[PDB]
Amino acid sequence: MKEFYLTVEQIGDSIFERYIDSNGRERTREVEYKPSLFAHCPESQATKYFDIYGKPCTRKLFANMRDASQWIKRMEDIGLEALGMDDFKLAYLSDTYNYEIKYDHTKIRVANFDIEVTSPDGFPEPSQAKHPIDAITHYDSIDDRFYVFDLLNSPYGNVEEWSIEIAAKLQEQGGDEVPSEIIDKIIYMPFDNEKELLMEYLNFWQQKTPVILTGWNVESFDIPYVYNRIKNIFGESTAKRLSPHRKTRVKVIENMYGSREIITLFGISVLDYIDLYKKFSFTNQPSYSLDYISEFELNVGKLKYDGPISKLRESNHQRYISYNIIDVYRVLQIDAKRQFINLSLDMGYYAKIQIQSVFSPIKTWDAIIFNSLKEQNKVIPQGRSHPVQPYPGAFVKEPIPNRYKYVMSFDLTSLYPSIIRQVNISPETIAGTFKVAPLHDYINAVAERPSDVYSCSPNGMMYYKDRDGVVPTEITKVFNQRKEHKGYMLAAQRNGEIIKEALHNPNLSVDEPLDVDYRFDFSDEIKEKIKKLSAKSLNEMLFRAQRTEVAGMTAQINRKLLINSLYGALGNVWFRYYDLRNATAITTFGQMALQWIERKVNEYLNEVCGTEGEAFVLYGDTDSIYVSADKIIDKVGESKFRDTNHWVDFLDKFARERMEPAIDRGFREMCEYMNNKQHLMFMDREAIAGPPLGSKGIGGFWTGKKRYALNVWDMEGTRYAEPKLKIMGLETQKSSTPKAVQKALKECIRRMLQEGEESLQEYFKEFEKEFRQLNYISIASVSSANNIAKYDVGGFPGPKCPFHIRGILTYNRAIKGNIDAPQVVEGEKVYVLPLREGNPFGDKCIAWPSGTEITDLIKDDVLHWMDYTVLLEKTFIKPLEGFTSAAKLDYEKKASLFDMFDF
Ligand SMILES: Nc1nc2c(ncn2[C@@H]2O[C@H](COP(=O)(O)O)[C@@H](O)[C@H]2O)c(=O)[nH]1
Repeated sequence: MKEFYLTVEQIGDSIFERYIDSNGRERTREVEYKPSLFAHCPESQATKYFDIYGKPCTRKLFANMRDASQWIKRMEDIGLEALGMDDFKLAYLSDTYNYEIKYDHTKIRVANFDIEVTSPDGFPEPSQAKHPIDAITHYDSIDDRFYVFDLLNSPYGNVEEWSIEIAAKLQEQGGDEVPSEIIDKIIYMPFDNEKELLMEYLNFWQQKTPVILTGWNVESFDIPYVYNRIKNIFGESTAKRLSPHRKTRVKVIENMYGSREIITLFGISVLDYIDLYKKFSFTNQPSYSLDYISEFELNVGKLKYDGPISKLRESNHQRYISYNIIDVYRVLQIDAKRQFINLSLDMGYYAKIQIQSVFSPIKTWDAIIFNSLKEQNKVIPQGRSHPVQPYPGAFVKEPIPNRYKYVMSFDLTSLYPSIIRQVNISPETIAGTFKVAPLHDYINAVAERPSDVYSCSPNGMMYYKDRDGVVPTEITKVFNQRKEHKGYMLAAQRNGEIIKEALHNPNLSVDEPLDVDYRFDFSDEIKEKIKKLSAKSLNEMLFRAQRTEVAGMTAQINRKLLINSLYGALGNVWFRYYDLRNATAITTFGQMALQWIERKVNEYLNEVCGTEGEAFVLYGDTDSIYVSADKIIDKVGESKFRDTNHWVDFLDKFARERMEPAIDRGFREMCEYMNNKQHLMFMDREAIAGPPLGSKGIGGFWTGKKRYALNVWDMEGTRYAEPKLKIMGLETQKSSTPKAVQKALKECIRRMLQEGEESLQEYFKEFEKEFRQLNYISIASVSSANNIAKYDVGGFPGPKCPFHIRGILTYNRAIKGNIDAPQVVEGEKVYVLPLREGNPFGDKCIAWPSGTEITDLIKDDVLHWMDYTVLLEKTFIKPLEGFTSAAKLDYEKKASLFDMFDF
């Protein structure tokens, strides 16, 4: 096995790298890199090494690493361009792993942890670590074990040990429900005092120094804390030991925040899972609380409990510890069905960057490219700083607030990267410039066609249609690769079927599984020798096909990500290959392509229906368009259908048959008009929506930009049993709306889209009546005290006070007769409730810690003085009104003269 690295780091004039050797052993190296740089030489040179612009370069070998840093500084000062990879780590890696990679993973020490601390006020400061760490869970990927560090004695109450068996019991058995398979994994360890707890943990670390490091919110909390705490009581001199190279760097951040430090641990690759998820989930979420995610992601949730989180140890150490183990597991479980860490491995291993650098598109891509060129003796530019310049972005049509029964949408595949490829946009393919007319004129083909030999953008640009641009040819490769791997992933799957089937008519003695590539399909030759196999040789044979199917796809996905992040790096100033023009070129082209096809579509359609100027294109956003089908349907009469579904196929066919070919054919025009290099602008149908047929429902309706809801039957061809609801921007998600109301509005909406006014009305009446009898929490509002709590503290209020913060002060004011039981409110997430007129608390609203009940000393008073109507209105009716207005509907039946009569 050809080795591979784990981590790299530059300290002084040397590279420090933990890597696995030939026979899988974690070793440490200190190499004094002799980095080489470049400078432009006069034409009359015997050289290879030419930049992306052709100009010749000569190599400059440095001997000593900081010499090169000096050198660079120098050239710049003079005015001379200094070329090459200014980042040496990356230089090293290419230079040392000059081959495709092949990494293991079972040989990579991913440590996953979560620490816990107790505090009167729910949150301690990672910055100063005043409070003792009381619990630490550390799952080790290599050992596949959970190490638990438990603090028996604390000034916040000493406690009893913990029971593995009680942890095992069911909910009703006063048990914690920790899953069996995990139970014999746990390695509990209790401790008297903190000094020992830490001490030991420290030793555990140096003994099993981690490579990747995860957790949930580990980076912003867990890590900074562990770090400081130890520093505080044992001195930084020793805290540094967390670095396998004992080098460390603190760094402060800001915002409303201010002193939010982050410690970079030299030697290890922190990869907070909250980010890891944020970036690759492909699913936009409203909150990132570990509960909510593990709930949607895995259905289960978080260990439920009584009382505030600052009490749980003091009030139920058994569960306190149990919950830690649960948490760490959650993540483990998520990474299993999502493979995020692995993916990270793959990605970084491809590009040859520090793993964490995965988070940065800039670093990632810069590397790739550098490598590509590197093997063709070309030289990369040099990072030039540029000013931030507010260029145009995606196009979003302003919709007409109304109801739209039948609707269907289409998607531009990949867009930005496709555009790049179509126009052949590159820093070194820039041909010229041209007199540019108002964009509007271009999307109408009114403006006169620019260059007769250049690929252009509507902003005035023109690029050569000859030389293949560094960037487009680069993307292309990746885009080819995904096609390649998606291919494999699919082969080992349908090949996986072949094995699963021949296992029912198993065994024909004692044999050997075979040397077969699993990436491609089988061949009758091997399809036969297979029937002849045993349940021992097969099965094992299956594992191999099952594992290559996982690999192939984990690689395929990798590509998908690259492609998406690319525009984001071009649009970024630190990008070595940045250029505002290229940037504005892309975005404006997109901007046009859309409204151009918008025109084309309306054009085509109202001609096919024999109508005039009717605009079907209802809305558009970035890469998608939403057409109105209302007309088409009425044309062939609603009654001519005998089945909700029956229509869907019709629209579907119409799309793929009439529409799509028209679209592409009308898109070709544009390609010639701008006279680009290839066609690449493809759009395919995707959603199809409308009310159930017979149902007096409305299908969909829009409130405004990015604010709409639709009843969907078909999506990208795959049909639905029950209609699904694509809700967008309409606050059924906004974490601020009461959990009760969120389900309530969702229903109203469904009742609108599928049933119609009549249905909606009766519901409104129901939840309205029952509203009063519900649990307060579910109907309370939620916001976060952005700690601007300071900004006011006149002990009392003081103008410009947001309603939010208004209630907080009135809480703390009345909290005065504390008893310690009232959990102090500290700069983070709250509840808030109305409060009728003349209430004895003063002010006219209260708020308290999220996820906590309210201290009985006042709780009942509060409830008594709740302003239900005010509540109802601001939280439920107002957002509701918004919807009804747009859809021309009424949620309250007005006077029918037939009232007063008894039918
Ligand atoms: N081709 C190329 N090599 C670079 C660049 N910056 C640094 N290098 C160094 O050039 C040397 C290798 O060239 P090769 O061995 O492939 O002919 C290595 O020391 C490599 O790290 C760059 O922009 N292009």
